[PDB]
Amino acid sequence: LSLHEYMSMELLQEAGVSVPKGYVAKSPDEAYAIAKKLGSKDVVIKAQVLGKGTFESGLKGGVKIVFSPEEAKAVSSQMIGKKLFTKQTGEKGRICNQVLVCERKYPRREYYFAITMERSFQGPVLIGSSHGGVNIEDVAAESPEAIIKEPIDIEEGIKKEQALQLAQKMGFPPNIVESAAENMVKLYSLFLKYDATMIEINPMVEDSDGAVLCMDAKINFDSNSAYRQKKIFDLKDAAKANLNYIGLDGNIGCLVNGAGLAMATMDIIKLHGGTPANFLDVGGGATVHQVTEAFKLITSDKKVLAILVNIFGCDVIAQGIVMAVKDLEIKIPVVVRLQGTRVDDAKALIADSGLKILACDDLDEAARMVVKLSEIVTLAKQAHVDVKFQLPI
Amino acid sequence: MSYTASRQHLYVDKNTKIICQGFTGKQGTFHSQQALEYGTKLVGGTTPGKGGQTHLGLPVFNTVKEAKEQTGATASVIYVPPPFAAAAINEAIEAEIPLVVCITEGIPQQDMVRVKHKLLRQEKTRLIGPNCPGVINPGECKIGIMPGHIHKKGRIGIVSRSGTLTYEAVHQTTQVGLGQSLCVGIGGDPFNGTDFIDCLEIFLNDSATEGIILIGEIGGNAEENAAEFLKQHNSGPNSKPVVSFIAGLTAPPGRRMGHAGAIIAGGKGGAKEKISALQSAGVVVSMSPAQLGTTIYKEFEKRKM
Repeated sequence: LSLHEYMSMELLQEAGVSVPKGYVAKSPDEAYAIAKKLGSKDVVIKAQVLGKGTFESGLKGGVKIVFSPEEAKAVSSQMIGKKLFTKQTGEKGRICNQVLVCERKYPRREYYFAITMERSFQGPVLIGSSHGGVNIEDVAAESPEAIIKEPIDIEEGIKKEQALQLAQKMGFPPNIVESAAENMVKLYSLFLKYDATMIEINPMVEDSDGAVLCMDAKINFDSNSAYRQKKIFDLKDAAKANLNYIGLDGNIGCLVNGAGLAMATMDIIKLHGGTPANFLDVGGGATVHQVTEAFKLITSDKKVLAILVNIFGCDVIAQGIVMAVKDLEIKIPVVVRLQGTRVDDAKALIADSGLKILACDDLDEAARMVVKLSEIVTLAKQAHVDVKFQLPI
Repeated sequence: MSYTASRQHLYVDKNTKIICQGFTGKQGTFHSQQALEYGTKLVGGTTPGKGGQTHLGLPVFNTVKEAKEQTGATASVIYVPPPFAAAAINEAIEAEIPLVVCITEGIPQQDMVRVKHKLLRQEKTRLIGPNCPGVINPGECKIGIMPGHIHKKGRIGIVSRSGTLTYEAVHQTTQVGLGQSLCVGIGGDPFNGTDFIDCLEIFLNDSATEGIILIGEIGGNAEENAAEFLKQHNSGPNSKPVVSFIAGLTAPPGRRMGHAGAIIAGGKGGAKEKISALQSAGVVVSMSPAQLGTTIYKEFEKRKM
């Protein structure tokens, strides 16, 4: 799980970590109200999408500084209810239904601080750098010496001397190294309490008054810990039906069991000239309702022109696909590839029982089929004709 | 000394005796039924509160220590639910079980970091997993959930971070009549007990293993670490051919791909750098997941094997 920026900043507020004062506006009129409550002058508008991209209304950038409540209402007008489009969102984007209207802070010096579980250290690591306010991957490549990592023993917890030493090496002035270390210790407590996989604060900053303050907060949570994180995980229908699903920009459906095989199925589709439309892992214990909801999810996208299902187990799995195809009135080609118990009886099931479903044995064979069938559909749409398939035995 | 001293416990054989932690549960009972029908010496199991009972004609113990003492088991498989599976691993480590295979997926990453802290400070217990299909010696021993129907005792050692994708490779190697010497699924979690290098040390020292198939994916640096290991210990003359496939070149960054360890974050963990590193180490990387059986085949023919 991940929360909106404001949901994060609320968590560090409850932990004593100082955060710029801000309130959430879900409409342009309440952005005016929040801006007036802040002084009706320098006010920051931060879009909350789950930031340096382009909105659908033409406005580029998600964070804007305005100088009047009237301007705060107008800038939030082109944000709330509109979609943002960044490189991480693909051809589509994320909807913005609310903005964070917080106070403007005037920083002296920006640092970078992060707490993450690194596999190279087999535990939590504190990351610090004097090069804050910028992208962290570019400095890791330009000047890796500016990045300082301090591992934390999971049993003994964080030591005050660890956070103090990192703050000095990060370049904090000596008069506020302690308050910077106290913030870092408070963040490690938040890191373990909510089962976060990474807490990134870019930038951690010194106030114009000299105080240490966290301007931005990105928190990623371990979804495996949802059972013991009721507060966090209470804040499309894939999750509703409990299926590992991620929509992509492609046009070829993908229904696979096993996360590795599902990524491999996406790769082999791209290898044969196609574009995968989604990642989906039905995994073990897949009932008939899973594949029906899996099909309903893939076919919920109009751009999907073909569906390749690749399951390694076979008659009972075939009957579940046949049932879902007939109920949803699926008219796009479906190429199935089943390995397991009864391949001969399952291949005769889909073939000798009605619907136009193609069954393949080889993974490359099924990949070429679903790509060629999608291109036929593409050509039929471009030619503005409808094509009906007739399949061999 | 070093935890790498327990690498030898990965190679189960016909003499390996297994107890099932989580014997009474639905998942533990189901796969224990199969391990008996496959021919593996599943000799007991543990379930707190049900010690002394008889499950599938086999003794049920309350703790792992009682099970190991009264059965002489040298291996353990874990089907405990994620809320308690990490404690099940810790119990087996303290019982000094030589090999423990944790099949459970969904264990909190913070729990495994704690388990990793304890595991790395001992020699007796070697951990496979969690979130792994297990280890199988075709025709001798089978610990886990892999379908032994597709395995044939052969010459290729397989180590993979995936489950069903591992089965696809096993089926491909069998369809070309090569077979498998030892298959180890190290799981798809970010903090596990066995990496690629641990299995490569076993494969490169196994006379029955003439070829190796490494199946990886996005996330982490274990593939790059394996590439450096192979370049220093499997180069020049009398080297064993390694054929690999990395999944996730089409994966979007910053998204978890089912597996808890399949993630591209901060510009690290991409599949392109892993393919680039393995190729530079001499590993033949197959671009299609359907050609790993044929790739290791013609890699054997180019050396008259």
